[PDB]
Amino acid sequence: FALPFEEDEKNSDVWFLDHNYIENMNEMCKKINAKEKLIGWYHSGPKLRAS
Amino acid sequence: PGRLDRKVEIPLPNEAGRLEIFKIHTAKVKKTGEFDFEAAVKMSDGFNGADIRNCATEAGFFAIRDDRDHINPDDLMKAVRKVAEVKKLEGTIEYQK
Amino acid sequence: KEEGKIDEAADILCELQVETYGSMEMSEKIQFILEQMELSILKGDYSQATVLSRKILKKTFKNPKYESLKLEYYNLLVKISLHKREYLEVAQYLQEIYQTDAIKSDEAKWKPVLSHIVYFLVLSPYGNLQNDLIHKIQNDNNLKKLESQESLVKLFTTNELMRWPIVQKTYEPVLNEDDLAFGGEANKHHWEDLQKRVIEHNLRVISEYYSRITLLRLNELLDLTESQTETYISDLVNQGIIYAKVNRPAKIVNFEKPKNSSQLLNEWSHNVDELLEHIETIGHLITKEEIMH
Amino acid sequence: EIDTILSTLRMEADPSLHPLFEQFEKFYEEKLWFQLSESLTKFFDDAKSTPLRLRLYDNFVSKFYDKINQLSVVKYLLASLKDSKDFDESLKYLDDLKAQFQELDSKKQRNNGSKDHGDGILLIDSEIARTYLLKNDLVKARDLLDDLEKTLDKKDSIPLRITNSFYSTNSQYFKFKNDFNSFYYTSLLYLSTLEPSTSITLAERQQLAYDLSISALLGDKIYNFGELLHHPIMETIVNDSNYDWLFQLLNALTVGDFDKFDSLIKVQISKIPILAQHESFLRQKICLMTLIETVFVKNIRMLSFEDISKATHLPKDNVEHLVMRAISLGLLKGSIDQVNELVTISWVQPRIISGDQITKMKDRLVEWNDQVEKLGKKMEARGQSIWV
Amino acid sequence: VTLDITTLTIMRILPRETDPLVYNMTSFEQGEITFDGIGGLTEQIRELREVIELPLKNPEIFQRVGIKPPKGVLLYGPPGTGKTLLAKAVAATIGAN
Amino acid sequence: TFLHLPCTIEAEEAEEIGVEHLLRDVRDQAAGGLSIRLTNQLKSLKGLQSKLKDVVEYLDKVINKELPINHTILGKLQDVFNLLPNLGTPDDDEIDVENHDR
Ligand SMILES: Nc1ncnc2c1ncn2[C@@H]1O[C@H](COP(=O)(O)OP(=O)(O)O)[C@@H](O)[C@H]1O
Ligand SMILES: [Mg+2]
Repeated sequence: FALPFEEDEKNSDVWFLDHNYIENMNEMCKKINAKEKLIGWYHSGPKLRAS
Repeated sequence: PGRLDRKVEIPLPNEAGRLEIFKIHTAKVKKTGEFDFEAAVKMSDGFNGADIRNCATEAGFFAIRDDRDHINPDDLMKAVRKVAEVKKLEGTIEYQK
Repeated sequence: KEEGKIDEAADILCELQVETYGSMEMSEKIQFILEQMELSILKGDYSQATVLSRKILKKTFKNPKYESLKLEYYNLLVKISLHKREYLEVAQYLQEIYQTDAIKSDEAKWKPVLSHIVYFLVLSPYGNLQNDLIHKIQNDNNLKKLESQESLVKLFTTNELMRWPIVQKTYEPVLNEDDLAFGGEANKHHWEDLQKRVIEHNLRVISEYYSRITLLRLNELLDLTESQTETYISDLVNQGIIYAKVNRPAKIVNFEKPKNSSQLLNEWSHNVDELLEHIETIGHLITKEEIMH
Repeated sequence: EIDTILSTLRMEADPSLHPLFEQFEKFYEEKLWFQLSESLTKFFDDAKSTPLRLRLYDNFVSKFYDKINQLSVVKYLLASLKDSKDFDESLKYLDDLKAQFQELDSKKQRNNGSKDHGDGILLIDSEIARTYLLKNDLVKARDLLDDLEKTLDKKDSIPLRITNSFYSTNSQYFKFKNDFNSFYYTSLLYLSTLEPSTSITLAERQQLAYDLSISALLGDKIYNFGELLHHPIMETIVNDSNYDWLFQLLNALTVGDFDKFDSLIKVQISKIPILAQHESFLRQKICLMTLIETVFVKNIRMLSFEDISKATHLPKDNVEHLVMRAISLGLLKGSIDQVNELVTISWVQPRIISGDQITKMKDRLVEWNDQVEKLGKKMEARGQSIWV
Repeated sequence: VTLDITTLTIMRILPRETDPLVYNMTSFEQGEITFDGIGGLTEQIRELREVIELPLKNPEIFQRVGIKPPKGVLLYGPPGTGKTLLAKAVAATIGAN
Repeated sequence: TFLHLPCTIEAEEAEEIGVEHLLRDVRDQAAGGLSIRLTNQLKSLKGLQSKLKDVVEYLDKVINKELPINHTILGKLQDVFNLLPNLGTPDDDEIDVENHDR
């Protein structure tokens, strides 16, 4: 599932990640399947940035 | 042949074999000193070791009637005359094949 | 025992008390059995002695109470297998002594047993399982507290070429000191059996490492003459340790195998796959270093 | 209070060290112990002959040690107790320091609510292990070090300082034992974990550089001679008499060259008695490396013994022995044929990096790049029923 | 085995369910009984040792002769003989399970 | 730094049926007749061709531009050369006996 996320490519030491949202989604997701738990994060590419 | 090949027959405890059987049993339960084992074996002629275990119990019954927790020598005399009649009537000298 | 009637006397004890008991204690009983085994060693009937060992159970020596008789039980067995020049069996018997806590715990007492174990494992012929057992001792840290033992053992543990004259000269004064493997009178002639094992080792190492060799070269590699080389290979084919083809005019000796078309191209099947595997891994490692660096 | 502590050490001290003391009064009074942490660290560079420093550290051990990073208490103390060559004294002080950190930590983890104080305990075990190595109780340190190892692997958030103390200590253990191979690799791990932060001196660089070079020469499986050359450490000191030959020996091995190598070996028998009983080893070693270089550098993988014979300045009998030794050691896998007189190798352990080795790999791919490209046109064109 | 009701696929091992009766007796040792603690069957304990005890220590002698080491003993006799008690006494000597 | 884990993609048998029939193509996850298997040989070789080029180029840019050395890449690619087959060996001769047989 999507997380709220921003980036500014001027300085990549700046980005926005929502701290509320993850907890709430994890709680919901434990109900639907028992498989589901946070095992990483995806990047949408197109390459592997050092950011 | 090749499953059972030898036959070992078990007979009864003997006149001095029956003697030993008393000794194991008296120790196992409670008693106040008994010694009448030389007579008791003659009374108990032809008994299996299962019925020697029953006799101790038999004396055990007599004693708890006199309100004792220990088996008297007198009960053991009483026990063995009782068992003996009962033994002959339901008697078994048999060999199985 | 003092007397000459040791023949007669040996026999008396063994006939009567070999038979079971129903009212004798086990402690008392074992002690006579060791005696009976000792007397069967003195007579030269070791065929007697092997039965007497097993007429008392191995499972009555694994208590601390019969820990004292554990030392004796395994002492007498060594000798029985030692006379029939069967070295694989001696080594295990002695490793039970080492693992005995009194021997293991004291600094001095472990030393004589551990040197015995090493000697017999090295005189044993190289099996498949043999490599694992000598490499147990190798992993031991009390191997490292002797140096005579240390140097001696590592040579054959590892696959490496070590010439027969270097062993003959060097290790004669080192190992003739300890008795009953190289300095007994019946075990002096176990230096001849040191020669067979080193060269047997030499031939197994060479088997991997060569695949075709002349016979003329091989005489230097083992330091044995032409006649001796050919003969010592031919017996190894009968014990089924190697496969070689031996050319009797002093030509060539090939330690390699007849092959099939299929088998040889299985290796090519693997080289091609693995080469490709590398091209895949390389492709994403290059991109990674491209962006980041 | 602190006034006596600082004033006494001035007289004992060299005059050029007088301001430092007074700067320790000054940043106590400001109540700014950020600059104090730097000043103590600096102190032992300028005063490593005199253990004025150890006596100074005692006061600050029992005051700020949660009001300063604990990482910094381990950095200044280490120079003091390493160079202490009374090692009973070293052990005793370190054990009392560990008891203060174990009490402290339980309240202070929630009290600061921003800081940690469990980090410090691991490092003290490392210092304790080093003191035992010098003292020559190598076994006592190693079993301390193994228990410490376990704890570290189960953590992943640990500082870069923690790994630096542990590997340094592990290297000193293999140098006492004289395991050349083991030393080389674990000292490489210290170099990586080096911090711009003061936890090194100028002395230590030059001395690791000496010990690395010596181990390398005498390894049984090393061929990381080119990896050392290119490394900063050994680059800077080659202009001193000790490290002059030492560089040129390392260089002559890298390049397989015998004319420079053998000329050096004569000198070092007389000069150094370490290398006067490894004379036989070093000559076998240069020949061993060169052997792998000559077949491999070619695109033909199978090579007659003769060419090797003039190259390693050995007759044919030793050629085969060199080759056999490599296989044993697990540096090559392959065969020896004295029938066909060939060595046919088929597995190689990684070569040294050098620009020109790169060039030979890049040219080698060219050869077979042509075949893929030309065949890729033939197969495409051909087939008229590719999906018809 | 235990297998899904969703796909009919064996998911996982189900270790076999022990049958209680035989299992109790495997678990604990039923021993010792003493040879001279049994009276009048004393001969019959010994006779069992020759059948069972001899080839177990050494199968080695029976193998020399080439005649098979002998097994299979049928125990018989009127009930209460205590031949199940003798079963224990034989195997008590060997320390057999 | 980041360690490549290879991928092949998988789905349960629950999901998979819906994938197979929704698809309305030839598929690179299934195949038909001989004709499609000629296609596959051209596609598989084309991938090698492109991938080799990246390796050479990487070797160039190390000695030109002077990006830092990696013994992970250079070391793996050292192995490739010893694994390499060559011609004129008894092995290729055993391939030809099998080609006549088939
Ligand atoms: N030889 C003996 N010594 C002591 N007790 C005995 C002896 N023989 C028989 N008994 C007694 O008889 C009881 C019953 O014997 P058990 O082994 O259950 O017999 P069966 O299968 O012949 O019925 C024993 O548990 C024991 O109390
Ligand atoms: Mg029964």
